[PDB]
Amino acid sequence: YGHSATFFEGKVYIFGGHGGINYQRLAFNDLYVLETENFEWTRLEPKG
Amino acid sequence: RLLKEVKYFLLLRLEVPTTAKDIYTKAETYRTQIVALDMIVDNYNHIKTCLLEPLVKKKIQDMEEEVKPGIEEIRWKSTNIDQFISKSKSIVDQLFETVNKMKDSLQKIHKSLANFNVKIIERKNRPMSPDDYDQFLKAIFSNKLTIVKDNGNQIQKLVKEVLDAVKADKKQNSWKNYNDYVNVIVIEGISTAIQTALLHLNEQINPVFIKRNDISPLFDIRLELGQSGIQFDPEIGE
Repeated sequence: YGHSATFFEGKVYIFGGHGGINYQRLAFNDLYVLETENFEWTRLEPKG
Repeated sequence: RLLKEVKYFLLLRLEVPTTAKDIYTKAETYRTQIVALDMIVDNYNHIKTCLLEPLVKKKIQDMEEEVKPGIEEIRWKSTNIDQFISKSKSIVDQLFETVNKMKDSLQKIHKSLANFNVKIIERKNRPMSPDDYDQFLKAIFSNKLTIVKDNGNQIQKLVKEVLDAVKADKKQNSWKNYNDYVNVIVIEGISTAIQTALLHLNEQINPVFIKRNDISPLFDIRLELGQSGIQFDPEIGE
């Protein structure tokens, strides 16, 4: 919950936090991309 | 019923069965072995249903995989129950212990969580003042906050006693899963503990409850005359 979703030309990007698998609760370091044309979920890890 | 039938025939003497003597001599040994057996059997049942398990499958499985023969083995023709029993018992204890040690920690947490919430604020008979209630409640807040920490220190120590109990690595995905599960109970418990006292304010603060009861005011307001506007110590504002 309490996350963020930025839209770009043909791709949605979500960076937002306060969440986790099972019972765990924490903020997210990670940015998850999706391609709206098919709705495929690809996690993208920056070199920076 | 056969085992009882043989004993009453010997009591009346008259006659006795052929080759049922061998069943009646060992009879006593069966009635120790059945009780002894039981012992373990029970423990298994109450072991199966105790889990919620997706943490520590291997152990439980190993007991299933360990038991999975025997049952196969079981033939009253030849009883080597004495051992089996005991090897199980050295491993059913150890497991039965780890289960309880963990469970014991959770119940103690729940009990600790209930004990610390009590009644955030208390009200002292007649009215005093805004700063005087701040002064009064500072002493109670300091005592209530410490009781939570002390309870929190116990809970934190009880989590370590689950690792020493189970003997599983912090790195393994199972114990992490549970380590999150425990914090959530403490989160929810904190949620309720925080709510209960916020509701205790809601009863004292809401006008429709205090009106229906003969409950006094609680805060004081001083009013000073000002030229540029009406001056109150509380100002009657944010």
